[PDB]
Amino acid sequence: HWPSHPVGPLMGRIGCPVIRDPAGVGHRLYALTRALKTDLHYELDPHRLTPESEGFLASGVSPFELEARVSALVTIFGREGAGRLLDVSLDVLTYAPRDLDRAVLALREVFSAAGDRGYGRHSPEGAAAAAADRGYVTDLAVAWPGVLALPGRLGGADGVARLLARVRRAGGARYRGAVGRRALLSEVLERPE
RNA sequence: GCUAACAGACGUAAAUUAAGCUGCAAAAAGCGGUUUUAUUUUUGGAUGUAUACUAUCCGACGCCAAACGGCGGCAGUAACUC
Ligand SMILES: [Mg+2]
Repeated sequence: HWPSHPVGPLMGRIGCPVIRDPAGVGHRLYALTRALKTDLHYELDPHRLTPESEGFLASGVSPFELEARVSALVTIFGREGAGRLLDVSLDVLTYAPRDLDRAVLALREVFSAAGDRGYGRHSPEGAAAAAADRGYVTDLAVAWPGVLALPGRLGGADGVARLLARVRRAGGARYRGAVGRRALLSEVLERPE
């Protein structure tokens, strides 16, 4: 069902085709490659896939669901940002579009660089601040795919983890520069778990 | 005219974070005050709002004080009596 790169390099990364191989892995891989080819030039070779990519390949996801997922991923993030995000860690495709929308909106609320913890600068320069907030959240997602797993802790504990990082030295603007340069949120999320 | 009226529970409603503006003496940090926001918790009417809700009366429709509730006597006047 996949005359292409051999299964030997792919059986060591994906243990999903042991059970639901026939229509499942081949059609989902073909539809995902076509769904990213119809996007802005994404190849999606299967070698980069990690064993945590049981999602988007498990028996029960339709190819139409993958088509909606990639369309929602290039709708929630800009396709230049979505292409930069998908260059590293394709595990973002595992999330459902509604849950990914919820996590991105919660990240935009807590990490709002425009104003307060509330979504500052509601939509001339308010739209400019809102676009900067979308850029900041997509840059954090490019830097770390694990920030999309915030609702495992809570939608309201993103601020709690951010202050657990915040209490050491100074205020928010220094920390938006600091957290974008180093992954300080991973220890805070592990401390919350 | 809305946290409505009306009907009930009655000795009185507040709990946990977050952001902002801050302030005190001070060798590189602690505790606060105030405004806004988030989660709860905040009985029906009502997740309603004067074309809506409640109360009272008449009980469709058709034709000519809509609050309790009625709406007098005396003794005579019209070419035969009355
Ligand atoms: Mg009236």
